Amino acid sequence: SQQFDPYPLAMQFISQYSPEDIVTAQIEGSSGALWRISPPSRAQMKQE
Amino acid sequence: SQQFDPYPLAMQFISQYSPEDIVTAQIEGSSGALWRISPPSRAQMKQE
Amino acid sequence: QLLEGRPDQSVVIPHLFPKYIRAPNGPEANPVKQLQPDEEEDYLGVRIQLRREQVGSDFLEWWVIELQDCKADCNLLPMVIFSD
Amino acid sequence: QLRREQVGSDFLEWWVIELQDCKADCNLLPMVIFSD
Repeated sequence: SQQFDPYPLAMQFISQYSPEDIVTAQIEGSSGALWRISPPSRAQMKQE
Repeated sequence: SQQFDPYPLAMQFISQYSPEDIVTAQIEGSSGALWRISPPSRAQMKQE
Repeated sequence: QLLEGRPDQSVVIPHLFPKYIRAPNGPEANPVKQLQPDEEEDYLGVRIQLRREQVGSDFLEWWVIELQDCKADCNLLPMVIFSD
Repeated sequence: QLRREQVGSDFLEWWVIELQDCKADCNLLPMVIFSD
């Protein structure tokens, strides 16, 4: 309600939600997942 | 029906099921799946 | 150049990541067209790195997501999910 | 348990599940799934 002052639609359509409707999802940017490869996928990504 | 003698609720609530309701799932303990890693996931599991 | 083997490049692909997203009961998830009126340029630029090692041609490789201002929270990416 | 090898720092790693009495069936884990 403080970061969205200069838009009236922002204030209205955030105020439509309850104190439980809006949830974060803190997404980690550090994947623990090996990016799978293959020399077709290797070379053709390099070719594209 | 023989392993659950000393509980009456066990006998009743197993006898509620038909001769087809209860199915096993023999789960292999030997995964063929490489546990994916990353030196953030490596180090921060070690740090935790 | 990431695939060439220069391991120190953070590609900033502009305007991918939203924050303010309706999660309606319908089968879509709509980003909020009011909180993001620029429906292609209120999305955030995404900083993208690789992650390479030795055996411990190529090797064991990974990828990184950051945004243009991931300084306080470098790894955590916030969401604002408007669920009905 | 884990499961490590050489190249054939770390290596190609895995994990193992057994129970405290996995002696007759070391790898198989039984389920008793009461489906309605």
